Amino acid sequence: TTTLAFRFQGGIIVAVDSRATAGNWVASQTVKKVIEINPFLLGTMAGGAADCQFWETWLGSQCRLHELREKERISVAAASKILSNLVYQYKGAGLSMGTMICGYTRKEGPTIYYVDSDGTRLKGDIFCVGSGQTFAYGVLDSNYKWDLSVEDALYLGKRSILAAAHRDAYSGGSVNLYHVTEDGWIYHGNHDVGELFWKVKEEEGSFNNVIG
Amino acid sequence: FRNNYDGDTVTFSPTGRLFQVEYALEAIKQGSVTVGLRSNTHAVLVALKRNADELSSYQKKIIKCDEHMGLSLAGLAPDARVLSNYLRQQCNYSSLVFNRKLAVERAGHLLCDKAQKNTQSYGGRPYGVGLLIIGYDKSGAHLLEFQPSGNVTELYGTAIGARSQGAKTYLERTLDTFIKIDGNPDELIKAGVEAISQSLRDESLTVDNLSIAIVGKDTPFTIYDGEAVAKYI
Amino acid sequence: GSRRYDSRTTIFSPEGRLYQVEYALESISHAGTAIGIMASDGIVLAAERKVTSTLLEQDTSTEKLYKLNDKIAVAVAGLTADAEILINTARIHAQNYLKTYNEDIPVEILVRRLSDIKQGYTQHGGLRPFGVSFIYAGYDDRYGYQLYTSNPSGNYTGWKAISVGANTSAAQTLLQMDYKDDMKVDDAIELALKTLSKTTDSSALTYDRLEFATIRKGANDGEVYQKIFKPQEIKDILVKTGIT
Amino acid sequence: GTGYDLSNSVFSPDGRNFQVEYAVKAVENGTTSIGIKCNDGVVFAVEKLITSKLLVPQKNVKIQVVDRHIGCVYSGLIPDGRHLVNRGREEAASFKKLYKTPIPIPAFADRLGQYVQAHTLYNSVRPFGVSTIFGGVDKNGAHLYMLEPSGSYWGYKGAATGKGRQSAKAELEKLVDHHPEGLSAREAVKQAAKIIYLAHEDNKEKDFELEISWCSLSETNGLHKFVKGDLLQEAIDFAQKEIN
Amino acid sequence: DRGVSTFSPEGRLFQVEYSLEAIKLGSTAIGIATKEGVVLGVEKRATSPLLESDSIEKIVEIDRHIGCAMSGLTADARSMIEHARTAAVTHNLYYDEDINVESLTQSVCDLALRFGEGASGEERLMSRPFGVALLIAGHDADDGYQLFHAEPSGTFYRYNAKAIGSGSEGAQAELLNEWHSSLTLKEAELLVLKILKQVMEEKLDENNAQLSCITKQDGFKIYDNEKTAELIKELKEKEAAE
Amino acid sequence: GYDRALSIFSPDGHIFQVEYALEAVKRGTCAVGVKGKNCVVLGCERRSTLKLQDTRITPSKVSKIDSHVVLSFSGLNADSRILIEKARVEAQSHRLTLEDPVTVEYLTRYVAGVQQRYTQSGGVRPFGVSTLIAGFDPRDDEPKLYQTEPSGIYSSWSAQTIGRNSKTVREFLEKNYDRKEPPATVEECVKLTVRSLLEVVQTGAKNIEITVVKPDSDIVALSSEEINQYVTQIEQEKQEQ
Amino acid sequence: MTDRYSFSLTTFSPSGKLGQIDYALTAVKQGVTSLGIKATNGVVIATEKKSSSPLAMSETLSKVSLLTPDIGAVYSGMGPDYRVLVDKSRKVAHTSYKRIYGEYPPTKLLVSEVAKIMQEATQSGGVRPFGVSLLIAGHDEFNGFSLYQVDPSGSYFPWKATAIGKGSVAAKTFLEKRWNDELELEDAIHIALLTLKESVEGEFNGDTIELAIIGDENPDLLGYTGIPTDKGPRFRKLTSQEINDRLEAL
Amino acid sequence: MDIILGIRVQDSVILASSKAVTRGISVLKDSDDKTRQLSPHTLMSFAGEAGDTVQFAEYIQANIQLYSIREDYELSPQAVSSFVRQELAKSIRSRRPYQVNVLIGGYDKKKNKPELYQIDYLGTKVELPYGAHGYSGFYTFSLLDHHYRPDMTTEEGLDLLKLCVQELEKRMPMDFKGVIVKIVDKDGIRQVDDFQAQ
Repeated sequence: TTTLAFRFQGGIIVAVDSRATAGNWVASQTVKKVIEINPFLLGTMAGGAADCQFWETWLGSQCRLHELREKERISVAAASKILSNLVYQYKGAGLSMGTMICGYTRKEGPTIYYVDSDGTRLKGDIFCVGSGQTFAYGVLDSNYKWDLSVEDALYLGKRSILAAAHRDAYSGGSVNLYHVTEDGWIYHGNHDVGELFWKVKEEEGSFNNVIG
Repeated sequence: FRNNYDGDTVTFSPTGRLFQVEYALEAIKQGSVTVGLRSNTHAVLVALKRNADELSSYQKKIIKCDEHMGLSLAGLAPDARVLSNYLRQQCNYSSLVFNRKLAVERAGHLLCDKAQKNTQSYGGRPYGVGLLIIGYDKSGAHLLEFQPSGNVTELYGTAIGARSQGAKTYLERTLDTFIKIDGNPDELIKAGVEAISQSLRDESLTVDNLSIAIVGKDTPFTIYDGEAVAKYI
Repeated sequence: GSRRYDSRTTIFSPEGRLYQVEYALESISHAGTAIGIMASDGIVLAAERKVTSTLLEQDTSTEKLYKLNDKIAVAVAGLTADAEILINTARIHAQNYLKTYNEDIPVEILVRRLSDIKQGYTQHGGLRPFGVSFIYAGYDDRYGYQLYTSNPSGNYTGWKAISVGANTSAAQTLLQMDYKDDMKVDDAIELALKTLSKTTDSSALTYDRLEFATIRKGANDGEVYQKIFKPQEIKDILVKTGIT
Repeated sequence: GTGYDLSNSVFSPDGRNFQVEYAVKAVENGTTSIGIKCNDGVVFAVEKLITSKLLVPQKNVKIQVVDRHIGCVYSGLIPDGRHLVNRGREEAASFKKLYKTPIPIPAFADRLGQYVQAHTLYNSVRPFGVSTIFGGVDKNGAHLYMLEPSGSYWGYKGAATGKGRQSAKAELEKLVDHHPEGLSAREAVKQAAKIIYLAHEDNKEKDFELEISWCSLSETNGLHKFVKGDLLQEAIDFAQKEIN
Repeated sequence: DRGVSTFSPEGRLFQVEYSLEAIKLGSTAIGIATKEGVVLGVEKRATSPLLESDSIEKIVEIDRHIGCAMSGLTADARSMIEHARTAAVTHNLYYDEDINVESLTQSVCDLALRFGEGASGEERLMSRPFGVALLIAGHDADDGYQLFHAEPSGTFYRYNAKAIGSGSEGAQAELLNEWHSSLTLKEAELLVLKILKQVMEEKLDENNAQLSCITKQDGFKIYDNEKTAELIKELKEKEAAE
Repeated sequence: GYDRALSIFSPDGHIFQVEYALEAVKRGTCAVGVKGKNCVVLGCERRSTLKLQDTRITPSKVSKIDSHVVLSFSGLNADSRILIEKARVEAQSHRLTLEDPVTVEYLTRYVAGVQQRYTQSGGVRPFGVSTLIAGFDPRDDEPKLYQTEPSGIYSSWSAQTIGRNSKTVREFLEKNYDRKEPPATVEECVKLTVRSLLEVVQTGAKNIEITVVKPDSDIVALSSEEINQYVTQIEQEKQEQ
Repeated sequence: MTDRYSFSLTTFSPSGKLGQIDYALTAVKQGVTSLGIKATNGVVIATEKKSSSPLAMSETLSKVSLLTPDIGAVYSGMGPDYRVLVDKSRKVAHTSYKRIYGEYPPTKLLVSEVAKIMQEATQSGGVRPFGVSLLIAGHDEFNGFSLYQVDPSGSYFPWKATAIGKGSVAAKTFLEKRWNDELELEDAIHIALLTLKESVEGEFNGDTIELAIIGDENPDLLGYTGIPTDKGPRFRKLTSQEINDRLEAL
Repeated sequence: MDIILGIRVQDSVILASSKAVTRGISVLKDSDDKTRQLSPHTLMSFAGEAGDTVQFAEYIQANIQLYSIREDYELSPQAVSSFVRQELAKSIRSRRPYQVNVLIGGYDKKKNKPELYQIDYLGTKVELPYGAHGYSGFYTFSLLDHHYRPDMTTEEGLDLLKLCVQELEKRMPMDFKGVIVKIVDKDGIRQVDDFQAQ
């Protein structure tokens, strides 16, 4: 798995792969690793499939309850702390999850929180999580500027996940892109690596090693 | 007198009575009439649904407990939900653990014991609802009458609720007839509708006012309401 | 069942009053008078021993003045047995505070806790309240010398001078008549004894019917000191103030 | 004063427990039931009033078995009776599990006894509204017992309770005097059917249904069983004949 | 005294009956169901002019397709709402679908009889019944628009139109006449506002009365004062029109 | 073990223990709160059944739940401590889980819930307390004022009073407070408050304590002098006529 | 079942009285007289053994009980309550003191524990107060000899001498006249026997009287030798014979 | 481990804490502030297990703030450190102990003196002129044992730290990404935003 989210001039970019494995067995290439908690909140998933997917769905429930109770949208900081505290109650039990809670609120602006089953909760501008994180960091880190155009940031992200899909045996399938602005997130498609790779190879001229 | 011995269910009156149980029994008499009768192949329930306004709905009187069992109520609706839900659990347990359909006679004993527990301990109140239970098990068709006192009885037919004495006399009169209505559900139901109408007064049974249920040989307990009961009015 | 014999010790009257609390106070009103007077350089506690005899061993007796801490003490008015229950928990509370923070417990903190306990028997549990009123005399570095009072309701307040028990009205009037913000411990000691003397239901105010205590910062040291006077010490001070 | 009959575990000035006595009223108001101890077993019989033609004949069985060798019949609040039998079954199961041997009738009796007596010790419970006749065959023969709402019980030669308890007792005493050598299980069954028919006069208004069960060393192998079919009809005829 | 779960000689539960009485003393509440949605209106009833009338919340959202109005000891409804919301959200979490309005109502009613000082049947810890009634309005794909009346008795009825509270007996009589199976949402709105106006001691304005509705398209919404003030004006005109 | 239902319905549909709880509030010293355009003020009266107390240590009537919210009350003093402690505890917890201090309406809803719960729980009596909670939500400048009572009901007010003679002081406020133009000044806001209390305090400079709350955790209680001054400038308003 | 009496059976009356405790006190007044006298070198506690049938063997019952080897108790009021109070008192001296410090508790503290037990029966749910007053006498290294009285309320006080029960008023007045801070134990014992004589109707001998003392250490009553620091119990019940001998010098 | 340093000079206590947050093979953040203010004149730094660290610091902050509100007073640094030691001492024998080490730097307004407390996850508390948790102590203790004086100024202290930080950046194995320095004195707590080149 490879997931990343970074903050920039045009808001936030969120990109994930879609591969699921059990040992060396590729269980699936069609997993939805991004959860649309709500029109303005996103959750990314890495680690144990059932763990992320179950607990983040639960998080969505807790978030909705908050709004019904307070007649107001839950903050990114508070949404991430609910998952953080839940997961901490289970410390030592073996939950496995590297997660990112990304959103927008008039009060906080573009925000990103990294939350893992270790109890670690961190706010940041850039985070890559999963067995493919380093591969994504390599591409993302060396082309990141706070001044990318929404269109360039979108590509950098997509390309970063592509990089991981290629080098990490445990990452792959397709890329799922999201852009987060104050009017919520905007889906930016599902890009199957089966065609995305060759397209990028030709157009960009990178991946010069692989012969085509 | 009575006022000194009816403050709870843990007190006997000087004559050996339990008033809290008796007051509970009253709630049933104030409830809408419901009839139950059976042949050797089917068991039927017919109930008069009461409504609040003409803007409100008619409260359901029949509850399914399992594919082969169900009942009709008279009295506190909530208590019926509690008791039927418990009957459902007992039916369920019999299947899951023994791969056995709960016999109607056993359901009756279980119900009796549950009701009883609420008439001998402090703090609890008796149930305020009567239940007629029909079902088809390994011994055929059955009809049970459940009273909040814990007394459960197997009969060929009966009726509870306001003006119930009417239908009861009629059934006690039709006995030799309806009990032989085997292999013809429609006839048994019509005998049931004739029995219930013997307890009418206020009005006449309409389509969104009548409720009928049947269970039998090759008939899973099924409820009929509205248009479904039209062919019987 | 049991409901038949339940007195319901925790309910409001149609006037919004707590019966048992009222009745408990009614009980306190017949208890030996206890007075607390706070001076600039110390505090004084004085109580009248209710019911006494020739045979009562006074040297070993204590029915109104109890040490809670090295800097806090209380005067009791009401059921002595009920007070001991509270007293002992107060002693534990002070040591818990010390163990936790490595600092002596601030006087108000001790008083609030004890008051909270009383309050509880007032809102839940169906048990009767403690028939006790306390006058707290203590010193800490945040508020210096302090004088508090708590009663069965669980409410507490601070005072410059105050009394609990019997003839409090008469006693309060006499105190509110001769108390002066710039009093000296010894002045307070005298005002205390004079008040008791005029409120006493007894013939004369003799030492054998009194318990005395002071919390003074013995200049020749720099630390505060608690002193629960002994029979002779009271007999002396009694002759001096002019009550022989 | 008065009011000694409003709460269960209360003693009246004359040492009585009225709530228990009131329970007895519910029992006397019930159907008549009996027990006859023969030379190698016991016979149980009861009156089943036919409130209406609507009751399916032979369907609402009153007599209950505990374990495999014990029979139970009672008069009064049926639901209370079932409740007591449920306790008996648990009681018998617990005994067998540990001691292996099915529970001896005498031990079973005291098990029911202590339980029923327990319901006269607190005001939070109500005494049992039934008198129960039970027994069976064990290592040392047959045993017949009757248990009252007070928890009282003794061994009997013959026993009756309910509406026609007097007719029955009269009849049972007759049998005792005319059979010092003992009655057989077969005879006890017929005689039981008669006693019930006779005692039915104190309720001759409603029609009834007879029910008999028996536990005999020679007739049922010590196991409790219902008397059905021909042996039953035969007993009914023997009664219907002597009723005229 | 007498057990909180005691039966009267007529077969009713004292506490429950007395509970209903407290409800009669409550602020008026009215609900009207139409094939276009359901309208829920309530009387604010401020006990003083200094009380900021918009802090009076007698109409609340259970879920996006379910809202409800309360009448009686309103503070008692807080735990009922929490329970209703939790049930609605939980059903979604476990079944990946919205909860049916009828079930949500049945769920709320199940708490009803959960009172007593030791009732043998489970663990009913609550010293007394609730002192508030509710009108639960919503929509679901199975039975469309629905209006329910839930009482502290544990029972609930479905109504085409229903009024609860102080002026209910009169308002219900009115509804018995005014209502018909073809009303439009707008028609139901004016009708609610009209009946409220009649029974309210105060001169109905956009500050002592509040309207809301639930439609399949936009879910449950509470009309803001500006929107309601205009509906009020629109009423006065049609009334004075004849 | 004790679980007797103490708060129950009577024939006419009333919960007498809750009602008698209000009677306890009626007997309590007066308390009032008025919200200006950029602040909120709380004033309480001091009894005089006994005077010789040490005002330094005697617990005050206005309590801080957090640094931006305060609570005052009327009724049983012992009972109020319990509500205040719980509220303070909840305030810290909310800061921990939501990573943001409580809003005045939230803190109010919590306190009110505690009171409601004590009206339908076995073995306990309702709180003989009505409160006034005021402050400024985090990063907000709009003043907040709420009131809660034994029943568990709460609501916001432009200005309100509870306690003895609260009937009187409310009248004063209803015909002396204009929502159109709320006391645009901290000073004129504190004046209206001291005026409303004088209607019932009957000359009590040492019997009147005021506390001012401004946006961003700015809370302070005036001293006898600052107050005595207001009293002074007001008795002249009368005489100068 | 299950004790549903979780509420207090002793509450305040409008007058401010706690009825149940007053009534308990009343029961104490009706009880047989018992008294205690402290000397300079000992303490003596005594009472009359009011046999309730000539067929009953009064020796099988003891109104004067040993709590610790240096502490004894006697009472007036309901004997069965006293009996269980003795069992609890002996146990608490262990569970709350000997098991902690490896030494028996000083007189005032054990009295304090007993007193607490009684106070609880005055406020806990479902119980009545104990219908007895106790007289506890003992000795401990840092406090010497002491004598205490414990009432049904849980209150206790130290005495030089006193009496409770039936003829306490008369007995107390008599003790006030004879007591002085110079009495030796034998003197106190003599005074005790004299005081008790007035309160006794019928027979007055070592078989109808029960008396014990807290005096010197009795190494002879230890049951073993070898440990210098263990010198023997200070508590000792006088024998019937020992009593009659003193009655001749009455 | 992370670097947690504390040094008490003449009239203040200075705490320095590494900014790196590394998980396995990746440094996730380089600006992490390993500190919680317990009260206006008391600051606590921490290091240890991934989740316990913050859960413990915040749990304590909540309690000290609660004490502050209730008593309308600020507990002395000595009192706070004692409360902290107690909590950790309970923890060590609990089901799942907090694996957290902390430095507590406060300014005692009553005594008018700065104080520094070192407390490990076992509940071991000691007051010192300077302290450290983790491996840092292996280089910084002898350093300060050499270059430290009681009467030093705050400015001197910051230079003393710069000296410690440099030694750590030279000899320590990991890249801790520099530190964040804070000063606690009579006027409260402030952060020296310019140490990345002071």
